[PDB]
Amino acid sequence: ADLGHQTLGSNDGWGAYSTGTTGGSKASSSNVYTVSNRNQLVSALGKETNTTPKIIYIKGTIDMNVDDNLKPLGLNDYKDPEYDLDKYLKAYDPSTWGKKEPSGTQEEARARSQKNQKARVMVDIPANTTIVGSGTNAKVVGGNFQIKSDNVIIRNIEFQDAYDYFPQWDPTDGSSGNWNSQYDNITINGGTHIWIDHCTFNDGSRPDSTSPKYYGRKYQHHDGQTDASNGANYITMSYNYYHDHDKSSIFGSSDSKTSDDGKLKITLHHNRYKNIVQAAPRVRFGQVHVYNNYYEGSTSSSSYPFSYAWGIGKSSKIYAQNNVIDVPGLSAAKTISVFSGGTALYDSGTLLNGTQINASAANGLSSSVGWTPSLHGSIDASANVKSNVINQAGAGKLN
Ligand SMILES: O=C(O)[C@H]1O[C@H](O[C@@H]2[C@H](O)[C@@H](O)[C@@H](O[C@@H]3[C@H](O)[C@@H](O)[C@@H](O)O[C@@H]3C(=O)O)O[C@@H]2C(=O)O)[C@H](O)[C@@H](O)[C@H]1O
Ligand SMILES: [Ca+2]
Ligand SMILES: [Ca+2]
Ligand SMILES: [Ca+2]
Repeated sequence: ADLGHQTLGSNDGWGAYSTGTTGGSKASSSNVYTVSNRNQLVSALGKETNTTPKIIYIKGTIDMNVDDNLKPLGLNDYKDPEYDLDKYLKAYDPSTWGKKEPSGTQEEARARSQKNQKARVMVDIPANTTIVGSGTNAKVVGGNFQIKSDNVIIRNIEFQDAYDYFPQWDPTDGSSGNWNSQYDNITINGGTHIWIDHCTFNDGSRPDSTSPKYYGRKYQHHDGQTDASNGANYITMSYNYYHDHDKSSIFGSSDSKTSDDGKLKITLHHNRYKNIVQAAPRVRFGQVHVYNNYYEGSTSSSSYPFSYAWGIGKSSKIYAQNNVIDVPGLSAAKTISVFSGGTALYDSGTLLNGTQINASAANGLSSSVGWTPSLHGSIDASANVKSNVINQAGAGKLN
């Protein structure tokens, strides 16, 4: 079968659980689309009621920041009449505003502006849908696919630059504050039975090295690459190439969201993370199988410096096997970041700079996460992960 009609293998990660992930493989003839612009993509997807099995082939580049006539849209097109970046910056400067939450005219105008862009860039994927790239050059630019539904396959697409014209300032996000933006390449918001395979995720033409710092903090226009939230469950992400991006994959969006416990069952395998800063993945609560992934970067990089690979967040249950991390000078301990509530990590065969390490022991974590994955394909020897992943991960490696 071609990529449009292929289903997730019956053993291929958490996505294969129960009813499995078949996406739109069973689509009848009038439910197979080929789309080459935003108008065509939106028409094909339809609304949440569009639950028939459907296949969507993406041909070439789909820019999501466009109007109904496909004319490109920018900051000034989206901007609320009351919003002004200079006045936003002056309103909320820590020096005069302090550390209280931005409120009042400029923040309300920014929030309205942000909703104006969201209306164009964010698109919901309905149940029983396969979206695949035709050829080696299928691209989604500026777009945020949201999956709240069940049974969705996304393959062979390069997602670039999910860009927010209206980052919000948070003075109490960390000790010196942070700017936060809204758009991921893919947001799994309570979505279930999902396969993301052979995709590429990057910051396109506008990497973070092109944004200034305001209040000493990067004016961050991006958010996640593949995020999973609000009871998202039964997901396989395989052979994807994540590169040149800050916060990659946050699974579980809140320590308060205790309903995520027993959910966020996600398998990550054969993914490449090159020049990714953090959250690869960052996990709260979930039983996440992480195997045969390759991580490569530099702590001294001026564009996207490596901070950590795995985020051991509150009640996380990461099961890691034969992953390979190549970050010069990095200690075994610093491969991961442990957050409050995170006490356990299973990792075997972890290679750091060619040397076998124990990331869990190096961080005083428990070695048991209370589960062992039964749904997985063949496990590569760590010795072969770098070659296999570089050669195979990402869009355009199949077509
Ligand atoms: O699903 C989301 O995108 C999620 O994003 C925010 O949260 C994440 C993370 O869950 C938060 O803990 C927070 O991260 C911390 C710092 O802000 C960040 O600079 C870095 O140091 O990591 C910290 C951490 O891992 O805890 O912010 C994250 C982010 O900016 O994406 C939203 O707060 C959350 O509501 C949700 O949208
Ligand atoms: Ca943040
Ligand atoms: Ca975020
Ligand atoms: Ca997000």
